[PDB]
Amino acid sequence: GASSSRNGRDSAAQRLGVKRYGGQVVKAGEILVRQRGTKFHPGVNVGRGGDDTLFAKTAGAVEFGIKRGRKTVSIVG
Amino acid sequence: MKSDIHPAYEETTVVCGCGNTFQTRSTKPGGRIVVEVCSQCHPFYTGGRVARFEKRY
Amino acid sequence: QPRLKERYRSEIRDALRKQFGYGNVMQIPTVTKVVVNMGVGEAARDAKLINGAVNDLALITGQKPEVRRARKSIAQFKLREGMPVGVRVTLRGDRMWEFLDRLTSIALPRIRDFRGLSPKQFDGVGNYTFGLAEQAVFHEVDVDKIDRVRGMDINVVTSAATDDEGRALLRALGFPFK
Amino acid sequence: SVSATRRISRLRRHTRLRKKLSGTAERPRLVVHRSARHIHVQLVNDLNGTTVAAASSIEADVRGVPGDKKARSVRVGQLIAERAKAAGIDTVVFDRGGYTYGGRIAALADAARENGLSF
Amino acid sequence: SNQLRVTVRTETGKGASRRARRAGKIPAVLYGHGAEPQHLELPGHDYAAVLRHSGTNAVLTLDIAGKEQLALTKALHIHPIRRTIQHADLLVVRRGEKVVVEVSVVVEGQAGPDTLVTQETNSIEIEAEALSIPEQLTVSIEGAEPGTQLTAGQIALPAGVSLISDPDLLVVNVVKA
Amino acid sequence: LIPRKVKHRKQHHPRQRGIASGGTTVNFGDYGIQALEHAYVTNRQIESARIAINRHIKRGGKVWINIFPDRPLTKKPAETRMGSGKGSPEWWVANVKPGRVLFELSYPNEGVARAALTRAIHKLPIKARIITRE
RNA sequence: UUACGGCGGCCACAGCGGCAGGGAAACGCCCGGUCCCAUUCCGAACCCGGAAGCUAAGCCUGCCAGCGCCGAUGAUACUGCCCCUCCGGGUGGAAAAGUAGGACACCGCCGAACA
RNA sequence: UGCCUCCUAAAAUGUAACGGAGGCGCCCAAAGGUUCCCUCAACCUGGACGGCAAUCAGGUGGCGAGUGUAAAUGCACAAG
RNA sequence: GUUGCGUGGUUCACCGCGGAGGUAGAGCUACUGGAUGGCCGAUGGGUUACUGACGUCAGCCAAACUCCGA
Ligand SMILES: [Mg+2]
Ligand SMILES: [Mg+2]
Ligand SMILES: [Mg+2]
Ligand SMILES: [Mg+2]
Ligand SMILES: [Mg+2]
Ligand SMILES: [Mg+2]
Ligand SMILES: [Mg+2]
Ligand SMILES: [Mg+2]
Ligand SMILES: [Mg+2]
Ligand SMILES: [Mg+2]
Ligand SMILES: [Mg+2]
Ligand SMILES: [Mg+2]
Ligand SMILES: [Mg+2]
Ligand SMILES: [Mg+2]
Ligand SMILES: [Mg+2]
Ligand SMILES: [Mg+2]
Ligand SMILES: [Mg+2]
Ligand SMILES: [Mg+2]
Ligand SMILES: [Mg+2]
Ligand SMILES: [Mg+2]
Ligand SMILES: [Mg+2]
Ligand SMILES: [Zn+2]
Repeated sequence: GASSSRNGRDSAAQRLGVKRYGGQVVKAGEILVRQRGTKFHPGVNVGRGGDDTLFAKTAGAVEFGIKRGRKTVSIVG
Repeated sequence: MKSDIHPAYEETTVVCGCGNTFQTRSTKPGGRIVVEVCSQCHPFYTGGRVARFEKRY
Repeated sequence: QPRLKERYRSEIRDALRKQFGYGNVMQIPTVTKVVVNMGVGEAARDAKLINGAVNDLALITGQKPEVRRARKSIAQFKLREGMPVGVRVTLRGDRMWEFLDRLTSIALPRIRDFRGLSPKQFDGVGNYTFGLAEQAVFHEVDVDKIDRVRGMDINVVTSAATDDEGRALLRALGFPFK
Repeated sequence: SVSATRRISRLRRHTRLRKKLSGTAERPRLVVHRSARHIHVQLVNDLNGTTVAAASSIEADVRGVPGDKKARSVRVGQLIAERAKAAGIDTVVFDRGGYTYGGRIAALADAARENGLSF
Repeated sequence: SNQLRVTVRTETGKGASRRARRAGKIPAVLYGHGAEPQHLELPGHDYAAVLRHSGTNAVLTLDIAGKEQLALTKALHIHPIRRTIQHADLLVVRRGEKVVVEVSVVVEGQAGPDTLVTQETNSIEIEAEALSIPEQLTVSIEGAEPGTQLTAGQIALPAGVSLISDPDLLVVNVVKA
Repeated sequence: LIPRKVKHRKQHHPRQRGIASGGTTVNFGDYGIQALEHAYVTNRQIESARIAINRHIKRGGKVWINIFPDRPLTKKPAETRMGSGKGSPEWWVANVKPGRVLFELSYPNEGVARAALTRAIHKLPIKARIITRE
């Protein structure tokens, strides 16, 4: 048998994606969209983070929107 | 950068052998540049086999 | 006051309005910059241009030039990125008019067997470029105290819109053409 | 053109520092607009886009100040210092407008710190 | 010339367009000079005959519940396997408007030598007014030598008709062998 | 027929479901063969149906093939257990959905061109028919 | 209220291009490099001091669908759930492309002219 | 045989096979922090040696270049 | 899964409202590749029946292509 296990390996899935959706009350510090890069950008009361994690700075409701093409994540305080 | 990096560029009297002269600014040490050909004493600024037979014969 | 600039605003400035029908006086062309470079490609090998190409354009043009580095690496020329290959000086203002004067008066008729610069050497816009072959054209360098010979090409950038509009400007300044 | 290059190259420097400096209702933004003859200034409050106070050199008070263009920059710096304290403003962020900090804009800001504003 | 009797659709959707086709009807819309579009049924077998003959442009005289209205045939939708008309688009014309219409192009002639007459399109888009003076545009190839390609120019277009496709559409090409 | 490069050498099987949406009409020629059912049409089957249309008209005409076999299939070695890898590519398949026009033809005579396209339906692993430009 | 100068909201229905017109204050080019400051070289730019020249360009206004952009209604593809041997059908959603068309943006605050 | 990226993976997350592709066991004292400034590749025209492509000047160019290193997500507002 | 003690509708279903997506489909002069027939033709080969780059006009395809998009 031809030992064609030349490619039999994978990394671990990193559980990315959006974690708190729109119209959802968050606390101060809650991680909203964990992601690679800035697929989503920080808006009002949202910080980016070290590995582009987009947490929360102030409690409130989460709403998504557009700001010159780049789509943003903001929190109404 | 416009302070004691650039060489000396002082005014310099230029003359020619024809007699033309003017006065500008150059890097020549001394100020006594002397040319032997200028833009007024140089050319281009101021401008058959059958015929050779009878010159022989 | 350089003698070619006050000659520019005396008859060259008015003779362009008869020859080309400009409505407004801000449309009259004027040379903006004169750019002089060596382009020493024999510095990827042996890397010696310090007294070579920097300390002679300082004597010819008037100020110290810019040691230009390479952009991409080319192996057929043995050229690697970030290696000095060109030496550029840019002339503006009063040192520009004192260079276009000193070129046409005492320098440019010292090309060996000179018969004129080609008037087809405009780039479709009105900017002129020609080349030289040695350093001894200019009297500010002495041939006894130099290294190997090297040449330069000279740009003359003008505000003109088309070729014959820019050809008429440099004709009145003192460039020969054939 | 030299005029079309200077307009695009200064509203690109102004949008660069606009990413990190907004100005709010309790801390407005002292925008400058420096030209060859005059300088303008206005506090903008970028939450509704509403100027709360403004000053310039096109008005007759600054026009009679003796001296050079730096000397007419100190007078317009003193005006908006006492036109912001007449509206409940004692701290602002400063906005270069895209220009380089120095000379006339620096003389405007040094005249607004000695007359009440606290940046 | 083309008398045609339509009716206004009761319910408009996926399930009702299938019930219309089993009853011998063709669903279509009638949108025009800025007015609101009508949603109407076609009688089926009669509509398939007033464009099998009389060309495919075929200015129709509709009868929308008594009211009279003229309309062109803009675009059909043919099923790829049944090859039957599914849906038509009709636009109205008020007795002369510079509409855009693609029209047939035929080839008339026989080439003499070893010549293969190849064609790249069977249609060019010409503009004209209402009831259609234009028809298929004959291109009389006289039997030329196989080196002369016939462009969208050198066309025998009638009067009152402009050619607005492009003046470089290769319509007839002749080559060797 | 074979491509000169493919980006991915070992691909999945192209899925045989759905009526075709492109290439459903005769575009270049006057007569054409329209498919009616799903099949993989290999490059041997096209080159056999090409030389049955050419060698029935024997001169003149023009034959279009607006179908290209660019999708590879794979094959294990002969006497092999399941699962030591995926096999090397053997065939070259053009996915043919119902409604797709396979071959096209321009010819002056009607009965010769129609009896030449029938001799290519018998070389293809589908049920087909001959359709005209209206 | 305006062939005005800023600052934003918005990010092509707004951009790109073509064609005409515009200078009261302003905006601009422009005139100079003594002064803080400046160029991997250059008062070109950045900066400062100016007001001899000009609307040529930027800018502003009017008009153009040309290249782009936006885009239904209808119909088909696809599909949740049921009935079905498949083919297909009932009910509930519904594109992409294309066509009719839209469109040379619209809105808020401050200053200057008018008022 | 552990870690990292894609697809399979059925539009959240997760998901197997001796399924389809590749990388890692580093490098950087600046390639880190900050402040300020800049816009590229490709192509067109002109230019001494100079060539398809060194350096120069001018057009056109909204991201096709670039990112220490694999791919994905990003990045021209720049993270270049 | 069962059972003791707590907690008490927090679970689940449907209708309404606010949300992120890149599958099916489709598209490709919107990118990376594959690719059929025309037209023009850089080079290459023997003045040019052979080669057909880059463009351009019609028709196409893709798990590791996406301007789109249920
Ligand atoms: Mg993974
Ligand atoms: Mg880190
Ligand atoms: Mg398709
Ligand atoms: Mg004025
Ligand atoms: Mg100056
Ligand atoms: Mg004008
Ligand atoms: Mg719809
Ligand atoms: Mg659409
Ligand atoms: Mg998933
Ligand atoms: Mg899923
Ligand atoms: Mg390995
Ligand atoms: Mg650093
Ligand atoms: Mg950087
Ligand atoms: Mg338990
Ligand atoms: Mg919903
Ligand atoms: Mg949704
Ligand atoms: Mg994907
Ligand atoms: Mg698909
Ligand atoms: Mg392609
Ligand atoms: Mg081709
Ligand atoms: Mg896909
Ligand atoms: Zn002389």
